[PDB]
Amino acid sequence: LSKYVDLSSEESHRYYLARRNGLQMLRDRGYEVSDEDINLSLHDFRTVYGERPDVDRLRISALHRSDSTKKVKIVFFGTSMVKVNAIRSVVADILSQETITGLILVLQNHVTNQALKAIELFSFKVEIFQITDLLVNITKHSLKPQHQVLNDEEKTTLLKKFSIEEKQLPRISKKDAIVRYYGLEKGQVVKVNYRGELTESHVAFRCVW
Amino acid sequence: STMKFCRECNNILYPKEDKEQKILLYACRNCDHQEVADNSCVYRNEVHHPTLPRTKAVRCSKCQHREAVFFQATARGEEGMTLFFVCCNPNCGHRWRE
Amino acid sequence: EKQLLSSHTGQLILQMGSDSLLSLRVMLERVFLDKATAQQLAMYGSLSLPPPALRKSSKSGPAWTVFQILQLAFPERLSCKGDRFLVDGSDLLKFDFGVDAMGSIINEIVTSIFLEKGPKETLGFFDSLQPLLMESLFAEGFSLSLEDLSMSRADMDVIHNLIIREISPMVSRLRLSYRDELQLENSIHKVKEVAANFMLKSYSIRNLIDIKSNSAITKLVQQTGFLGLQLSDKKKFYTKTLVEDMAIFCKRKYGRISSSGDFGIVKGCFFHGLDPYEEMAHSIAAREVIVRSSRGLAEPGTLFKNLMAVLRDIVITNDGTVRNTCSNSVIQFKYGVDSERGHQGLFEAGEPVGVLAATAMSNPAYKAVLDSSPNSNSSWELMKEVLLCKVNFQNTTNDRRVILYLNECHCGKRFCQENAACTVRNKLNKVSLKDTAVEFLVEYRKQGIDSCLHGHIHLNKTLLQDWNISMQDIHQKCEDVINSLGQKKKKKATDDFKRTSLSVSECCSFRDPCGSKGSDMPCLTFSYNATDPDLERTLDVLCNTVYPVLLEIVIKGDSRICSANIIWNSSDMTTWIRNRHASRRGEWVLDVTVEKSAVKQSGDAWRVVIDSCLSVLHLIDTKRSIPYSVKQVQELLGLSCAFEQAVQRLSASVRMVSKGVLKEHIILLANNMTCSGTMLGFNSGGYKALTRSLNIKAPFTEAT
Amino acid sequence: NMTYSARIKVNVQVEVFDILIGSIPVMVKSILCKTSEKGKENCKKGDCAFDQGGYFVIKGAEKVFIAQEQMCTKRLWISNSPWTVSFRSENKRNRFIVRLSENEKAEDYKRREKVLTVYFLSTEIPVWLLFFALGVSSDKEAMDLIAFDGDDASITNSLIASIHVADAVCEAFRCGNNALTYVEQQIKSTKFPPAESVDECLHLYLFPGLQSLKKKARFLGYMVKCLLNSYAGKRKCENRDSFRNKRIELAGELLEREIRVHLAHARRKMTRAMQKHLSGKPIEHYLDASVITNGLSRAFSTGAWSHPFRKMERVSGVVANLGRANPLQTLIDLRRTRQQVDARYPHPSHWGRVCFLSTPDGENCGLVKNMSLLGLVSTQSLESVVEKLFACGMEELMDDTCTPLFGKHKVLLNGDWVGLCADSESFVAELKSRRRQSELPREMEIKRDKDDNEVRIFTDAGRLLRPLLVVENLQKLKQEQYPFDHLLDHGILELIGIEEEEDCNTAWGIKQLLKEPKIYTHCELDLSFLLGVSCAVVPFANHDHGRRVLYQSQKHCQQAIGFSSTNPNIRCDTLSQQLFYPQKPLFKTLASECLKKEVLFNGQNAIVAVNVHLGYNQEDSIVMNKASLERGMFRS
Amino acid sequence: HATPFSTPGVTEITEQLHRAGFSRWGNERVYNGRSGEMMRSMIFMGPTFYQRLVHMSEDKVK
DNA sequence: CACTCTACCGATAAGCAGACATACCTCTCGACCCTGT
RNA sequence: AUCGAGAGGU
Ligand SMILES: [Zn+2]
Repeated sequence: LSKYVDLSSEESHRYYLARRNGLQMLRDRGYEVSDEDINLSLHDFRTVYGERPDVDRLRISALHRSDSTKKVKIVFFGTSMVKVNAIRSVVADILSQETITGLILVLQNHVTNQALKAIELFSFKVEIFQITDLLVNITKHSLKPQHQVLNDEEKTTLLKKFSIEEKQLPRISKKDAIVRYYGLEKGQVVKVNYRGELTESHVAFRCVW
Repeated sequence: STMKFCRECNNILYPKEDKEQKILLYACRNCDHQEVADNSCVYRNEVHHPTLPRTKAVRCSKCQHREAVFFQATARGEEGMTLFFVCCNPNCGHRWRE
Repeated sequence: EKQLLSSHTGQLILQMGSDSLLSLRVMLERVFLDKATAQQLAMYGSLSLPPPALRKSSKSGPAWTVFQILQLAFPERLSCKGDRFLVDGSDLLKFDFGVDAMGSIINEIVTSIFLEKGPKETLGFFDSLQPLLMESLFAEGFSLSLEDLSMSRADMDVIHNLIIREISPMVSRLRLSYRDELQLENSIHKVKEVAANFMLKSYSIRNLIDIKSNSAITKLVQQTGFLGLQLSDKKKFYTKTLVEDMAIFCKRKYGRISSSGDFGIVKGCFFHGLDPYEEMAHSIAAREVIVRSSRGLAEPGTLFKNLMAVLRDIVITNDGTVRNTCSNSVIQFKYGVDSERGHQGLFEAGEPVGVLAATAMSNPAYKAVLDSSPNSNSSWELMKEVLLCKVNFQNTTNDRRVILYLNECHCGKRFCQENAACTVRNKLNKVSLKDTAVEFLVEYRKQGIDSCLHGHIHLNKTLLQDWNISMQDIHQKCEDVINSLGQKKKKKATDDFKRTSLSVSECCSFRDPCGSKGSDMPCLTFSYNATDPDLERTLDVLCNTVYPVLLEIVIKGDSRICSANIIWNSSDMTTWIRNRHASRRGEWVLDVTVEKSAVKQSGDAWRVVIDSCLSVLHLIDTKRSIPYSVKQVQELLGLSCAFEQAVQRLSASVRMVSKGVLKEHIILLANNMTCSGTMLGFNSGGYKALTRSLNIKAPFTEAT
Repeated sequence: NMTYSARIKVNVQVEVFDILIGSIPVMVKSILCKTSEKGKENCKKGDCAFDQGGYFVIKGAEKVFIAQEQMCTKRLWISNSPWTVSFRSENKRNRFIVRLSENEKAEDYKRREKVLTVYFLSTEIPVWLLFFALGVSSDKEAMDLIAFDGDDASITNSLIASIHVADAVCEAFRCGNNALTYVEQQIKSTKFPPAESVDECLHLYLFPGLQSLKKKARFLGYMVKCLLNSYAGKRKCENRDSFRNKRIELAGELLEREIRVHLAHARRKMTRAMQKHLSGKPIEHYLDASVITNGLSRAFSTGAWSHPFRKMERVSGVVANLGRANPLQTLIDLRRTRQQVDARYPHPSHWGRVCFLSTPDGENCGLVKNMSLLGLVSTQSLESVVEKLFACGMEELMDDTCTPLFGKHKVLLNGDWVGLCADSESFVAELKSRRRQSELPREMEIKRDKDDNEVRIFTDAGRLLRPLLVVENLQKLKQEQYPFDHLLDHGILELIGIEEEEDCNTAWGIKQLLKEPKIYTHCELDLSFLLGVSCAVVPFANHDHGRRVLYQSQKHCQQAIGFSSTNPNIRCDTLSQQLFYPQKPLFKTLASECLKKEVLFNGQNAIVAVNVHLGYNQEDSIVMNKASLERGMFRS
Repeated sequence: HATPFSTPGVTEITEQLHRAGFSRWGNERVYNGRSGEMMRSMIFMGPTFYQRLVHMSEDKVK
């Protein structure tokens, strides 16, 4: 069983896995991206890009189904430690380019709290990720129970049966995986259903708070 | 390391490289004597230096012990990555490979 | 009449007594009774016995049986239907006989009687059955004589031969690993079961001692023959010198033969004479038990205090949901399972459960630690670990440690999976220059050019790892990195250290004439700045350091890790599938660990591990490699996965220590953990975070 | 309600240019006592046949000394963690520690090698500097005095280099008096200078046992060779726990010490007061007796004796009220030993000396231990044996540093090299032969350590010893009644201490010995004597669980009610309890048979029939005839 | 003699009882007191040395 | 469009002292010092 | 009456 250790740069495999997981995350987000683009494999990416990765080709885009201004994106701009000026420059580029400005801005390394203060300068929300936090996808795990989120007409029918507000419902913090992987603003219960075969119908309506 | 003493005063000899003669000499700091024996001024020191895997299905002679240490290594006779089973030596001392 | 149903184990707390079970067994051994004897027992019954079982025979006339006595002891009308016994109006139909199933059968009987009619009927049944059974035995008598503790010299020689056969692996126990120790424990358990089967042939020991209980078997075998092992290396209460340089010298001074493997293989028993060395070892073991027991009684008290200072305000309201007294917060939506099964439990609206769960969680721990059980020690420790986890933690050993599963081979070739397991280690070990060094030399070279330094480091031929002269390559890149970094102050002579180079030409042998070794594989790293020997000496001591230490990257390795070992585990504990295996195959699962590179934020113990292994596609991304901890699944997956990993581990530990099921209490505790925004234990900082997040104004609790 | 005391009077002689100093308490049955006096004056004058002595009456309360166990101070203690060898001694001035270490104070970082330095009078002096100061002449000589024989190449070349660099620090360590002065400067520039010339301090506080300086140096040699051999791994660090490295201090050193503390207070008061008179009467006015008296008493009462090492702290656990509940509680209260604080566990040196089975259970588990039946502690032998040793061949350690020490083995008495001997095996033999012909002290222990080439002879106080039968004399003397002394003398028995024992090959019993006579040198008198007084009498003690026999020998034996006192009128204790009709057991242990004392067993023989009786006997309850309890049994 | 490390053997203990006249293994036939009928199980009976503790019941009750 | 130079926020260790002996309950046996009128 | 210490059954 001679392991065909990839003599290609590990950065290439890292970038491929990160882009694949990001495209699947956006597919889960309910955005229209061509499934043929998601179907790209490691060998295809190696044939197109080679074995040495390039930080010049980073364009990813998406669109909403029924909205008029909702289009989030991913740019792997980070390859070394950067400043607030770099994020400001890329934001100005996408601001003078088009209106889809709201996007994910992943970073290859640790983030600074000054950037977290600077995201408020942009009139939209972003999601600082890592280049290693997108190397192994979630929701494709044999231990993750499927999470379903309701809309504010049948979830609103929780005051009918329970007659309880979201504060007394079991909380979830907006820093875990399945809360920062789908996109959840306060005011929607995550009707967790336990598909663990040992777990019975322990639905808890664990909402975000 | 090598240890030498002044013939005249039985004192520690310090190494000194003569740039003129391009040869190493040993001279005592305390008094006045020098010479060379082997030109081997050494900083000699003995730099100080595990069974992680184990098998459960290797065939034994008679009792089915199924105990051995399996690990991938390269043999000196045939180059290449090959499983090297460290047998428990039930009836033979030679290590067998798969 | 109301606390019969236990909120801890779920079954009746009125368990069976020793005399009761003994009397019932010696009464069921004789199915038919006499006339006067049968009449004298019924007297203590409740109603008369009109119909006799055996009307007429050859020599006996009216003869009754124990079944009708149990019937007249039973209530008036009842219908158990427990797949083994049928009753219809105080009329028992069949009653099975076994070795220990009678207790479970009568327990099912009394539970059915309680759930059918009520508690008063069960109390009357017990009050009518106890004196009857006490009287039954009293006539018969039970006692143990010296014949019951028969040695059976033939079986004794058989046991001695088994001991001689089993003492051979004793030499390789305390040296290789703990897996051989577990195999030794299994073999000792097998020999103990054999001795118990050879011992329970008597009439009184089989009726007085339990069979399914392991503690009873141990306490019976240890007092008749083949005293168990009493010197182990797992206990940290005593010092290792006592078994490294004391027992061997004692056995060599006192015994004739060497017998180095005579530590817990004592042949004497309690019925026969005990050697003075055996008595010494037994007293050492008894002292270890006593100190462990005292700690087991001392520390879990503080643990119970800590977990009780927080679970005193969890009470369900009239709405059916679990509410809190402060800020009217909700913990759970309903106390009680809502599965396909339905039972009218004793849990009501205005009943406190947080205190109940606190006591029901402090009880199993107490037992596990009061006894000196090493099997229960590991189980107790895991529970203790889950009870001390904190919101803020730094570089703990558990978080860095990560399990590492694999993917089954498509080919299915024998050992293909194992081939993969050994291979992946090779990309996660950390071999370093040091390991490979064996000597250190410095010679003087004759003579612009001026370079008189040839380390000849002399690494051993460990070409099994296969590292190439590519050692030179990592040394070159490391010295280039060190020289390029100019922000550090007071650095070594990097401008002159660039002359290091490795060359193996089978002709560099210039060692001293003493020894006549003539080895190979030299190392010619040299750095020159001047000619005086003092500068050469001091420079050498500084740079020597970077090589054997820093050159970890040289062979077969990644840094940011210590090593990788393969551990076999049962897959049924982490996942439940429809095509699960027997969990007995020799499948090996790796356990990486991280080397103070967990200094990274929160836990990147994972982030570090997924990064190193990026050149192996055998790693499966479903049924993920989960970190063996509680707080790292909070960052890897959502809060639901942490909840699941907590409840499963608590349930497994409770099932290992005790038998009662407390799934509802475990779920309640795991939900009580998820209130302040992060999974927090029951400690001082956790209580402060709880009082700050939920706005608890209770200075009295913190003052106590 | 008064202290049986005794007045201590000294002759003082104040001259300007037999007073009473205090009262020590006496121990019943001691030489001072009037009850030991002569022949029994009167059984009737109160005495109970049962009572034996060993207690002090302090203010109407009998009190006893639990012996305390302390570390030997007569041997070099190598410690592995900081790599130090030490010559601990009691006078603080005397302690000298040579300690290897990666020193970052003046030397380089961890890349450098470790170096050997000493610690004397709160100073940091290199070793080679010292050797020179004590008279070593050349570096070669010194190396011989630290004759690491082994070649562990890595360690030696490091120590050598580092040592030589710490020496050059001083301008002329090798030649002249500069090394000595270096030392002098250092000792004087310390926080509390001795203020005594270096040359007297080298003789005075550095190795007081030895006389010459050169000799003192050779000893610095042995002291380093050990730290070195240990680092190389040939010899092993000392275990605090093993008894061979411990001494038991009974009621002599504990009384000596508290008086020393107190005598001092008095001398200080006297002087202060005398000053007032001297500036600008009977001697008695000046010295206050109360000081010793009151002080000793306060200690006995409040039970806070002085700390052995720290000088202003009070240890507790030295005195304890004797318990008179049964006759045996008293016997086991006078044989207890303690270790103030792997120490909570048995050890293999506690064999024959302390009991492996019994111990308190509770906080003091393990720490308080009980002596064995046949164990005798030793007392300082006043006679000095050096001369005698010389008679058997032993040659003086040569003063000159130069001499070779070709093959002699060192002989060390109570920790001081006193001689060199040639064929150790022969020497030890002759010495032993003398011990057994009664020409040398009985309690002297001769140990020949083949590995380190030394004979160590000890004759100090505190060493636990026990008797043991010897083989050849057993063969032809017994054959061709005995008081103990006659036996010890003609050498058919002997007292062998813990270290010497390690050398001995002792057979477990007479039968075992008989099977193979040649291989065994000594034979134990009886395996039952390895336990305490309260454990060696239990029938089938090795047939029960360890916890069970521990409980029975610690609490059930003390709480047993029988046999309280022969004269019961002269005693007014708070509770006493006496059996109406006490009985002896039917079975005979050897130990009871020898001791010939009957208060050992407190109880009555009861015919038991294990059985179940109507369920009143379940779960450890006891059911008893109401007519044996009325015909008199168990009435108190 | 029952000295702690040189106890009489079990074979010796039991070949004494036999010579005495009691059953080799130490048990004896017992007839029930209340009824007079022989009882089926032989009972083990012998003389043991018991002790009384100082912790009496009367002081405890309060 | 490159350079240097010190004011300011982090992360760092890094050193500094403390702090702790589950709980119900029983019994007995001793408890501050120097100086002036 | 108070305090502290020691020895205990759980
Ligand atoms: Zn010289």
